[PDB]
Amino acid sequence: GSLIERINNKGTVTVGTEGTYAPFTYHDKDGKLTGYDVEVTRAVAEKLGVKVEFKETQWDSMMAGLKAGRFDVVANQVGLTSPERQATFDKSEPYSWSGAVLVAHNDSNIKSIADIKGVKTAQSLTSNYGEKAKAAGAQLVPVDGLAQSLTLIEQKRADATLNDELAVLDYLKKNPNAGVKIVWSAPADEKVGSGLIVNKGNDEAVAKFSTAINELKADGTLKKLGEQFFGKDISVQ
Repeated sequence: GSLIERINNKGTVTVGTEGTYAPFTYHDKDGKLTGYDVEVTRAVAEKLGVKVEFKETQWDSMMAGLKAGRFDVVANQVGLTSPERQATFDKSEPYSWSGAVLVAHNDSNIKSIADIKGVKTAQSLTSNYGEKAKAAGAQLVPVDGLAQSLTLIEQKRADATLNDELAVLDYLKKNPNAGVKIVWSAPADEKVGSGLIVNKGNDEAVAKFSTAINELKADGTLKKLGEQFFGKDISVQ
């Protein structure tokens, strides 16, 4: 039947997801499809009493796939920030929130984006966080990426780096040796929220997904899933 009918009649919902992007949607070492985004969707499905089937495809196919009706829903860290994409898709209540954070040495007293004006700040010169550092008046120290940026902070050849909350938390959880720490996080209004994406004209279906999401937010489940994949609740804006 239609999506809302299948949701209401304990039917089957199809979800597009990449399966090649840890810790969001990936194959664990036994082969199981898991990750933050897959596990949220499994718990949402369980709230609505619906069965879920994941359809694994790469990003560019995922979206055309959704629009073309190859699945009902897409789950893949999609914030849908572009006004142009908002005219073609609807997004549920977000089940996770990410934004810029500031990382410095364990010995550091930096606190804000103001504290790095003129400071040595490790970034890739052509990355979106490079532009942010340079805009904030930082002295850029060139690296290729996150691991190299923290190596430099460890060696004291840079004092700070700007990057994404969830990339950083994922790195610090796998590398607890770090010796570095988040000293600032963008406030709520600077954060981007990821949600289940569906085609236009499914308002009743989205409301249900949102409602299930909020249910999972309040009964503790999203907090359990954030702690498992990131060491933190990532469900709060």
